[PDB]
Amino acid sequence: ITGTSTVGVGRGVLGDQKNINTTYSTYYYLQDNTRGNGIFTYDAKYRTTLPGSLWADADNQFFASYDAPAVDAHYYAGVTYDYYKNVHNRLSYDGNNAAIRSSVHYSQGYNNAFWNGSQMVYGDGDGQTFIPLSGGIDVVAHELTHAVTDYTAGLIYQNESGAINEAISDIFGTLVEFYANKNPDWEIGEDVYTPGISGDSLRSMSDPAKYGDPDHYSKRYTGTQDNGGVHINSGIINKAAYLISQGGTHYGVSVVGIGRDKLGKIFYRALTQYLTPTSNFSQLRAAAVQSATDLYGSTSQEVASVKQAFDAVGVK
Ligand SMILES: O=C(O)C[C@H](NC(=O)OCc1ccccc1)C(=O)O
Ligand SMILES: [Ca+2]
Ligand SMILES: [Ca+2]
Ligand SMILES: [Ca+2]
Ligand SMILES: [Ca+2]
Ligand SMILES: [Zn+2]
Repeated sequence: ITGTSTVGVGRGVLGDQKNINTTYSTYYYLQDNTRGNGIFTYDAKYRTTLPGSLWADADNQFFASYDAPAVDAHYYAGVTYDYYKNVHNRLSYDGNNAAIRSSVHYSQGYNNAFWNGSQMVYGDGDGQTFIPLSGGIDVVAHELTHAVTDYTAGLIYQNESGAINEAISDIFGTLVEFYANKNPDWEIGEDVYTPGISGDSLRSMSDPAKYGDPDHYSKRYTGTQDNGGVHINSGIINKAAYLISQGGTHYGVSVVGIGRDKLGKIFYRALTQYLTPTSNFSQLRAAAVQSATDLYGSTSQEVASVKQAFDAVGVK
């Protein structure tokens, strides 16, 4: 809508207070005019019709329990936007400042979040497996990164291409979490997963096997579940990314870590320049190697660590 840009205040899913960019026109709306063509957050009102209604509030204060997932969806979409802009010189997911839209309160007891081709969507969870999923910064960035991938490499959502797609979303979700510096880690979804269990998460990048996911190519899932294991075989690539950044010795192969900024630059370049819709793990290795070469030179430590990391997870 047309209106006046202002700043509201509210509480997120985890009870933290934060300011949010809003728009005033009779009501205060969750519409952030300060980033690209705008960031818009909607209420799906426990239904499955999308997007639902643009979030409207009477007093620009968002402290109701019902407000919390909208606050976080709105705020963390903003943070993710800032990450891609400030760190990668990318303007929104399409690179031309496309409007970012999110709906919360999707369905009832819905233990999921997704990117539907046009917008982000967050369930409230059932209160046992998940609390509202927009409460996790890595979750929000993971979803927005699907949009980025769709508009760039266009990796199809099956088999190894699909698993790369997932890993890219896990990689950048994590890098956004570190960028915001709010209890950052190499785990996925820990902030909103299983409120009755501390210390766990949906996935681990540092040790995927912790939650049943493969950390080596030899252990890859070859069946037909999960579109050929896109959420499973992503562990192989996640582990590789972790190793590139942090270093370590994995199945006897040692890797010198080059840090997360360089990890981000190498993978962002691979994603936006060399990956294709049907790229497999081997092609990803080649793309990451070419990216690191482009950025740091053929004989660099960066290139050598990329190679070591893929070697470590058995990807040639
Ligand atoms: O497969 C899909 O498209 C939906 C799936 N969604 C999903 O797993 O929701 C929970 C969650 C999301 C990100 C990080 C941790 C937990 C996905 O985005 O991969
Ligand atoms: Ca209010
Ligand atoms: Ca964390
Ligand atoms: Ca995390
Ligand atoms: Ca938990
Ligand atoms: Zn995903």
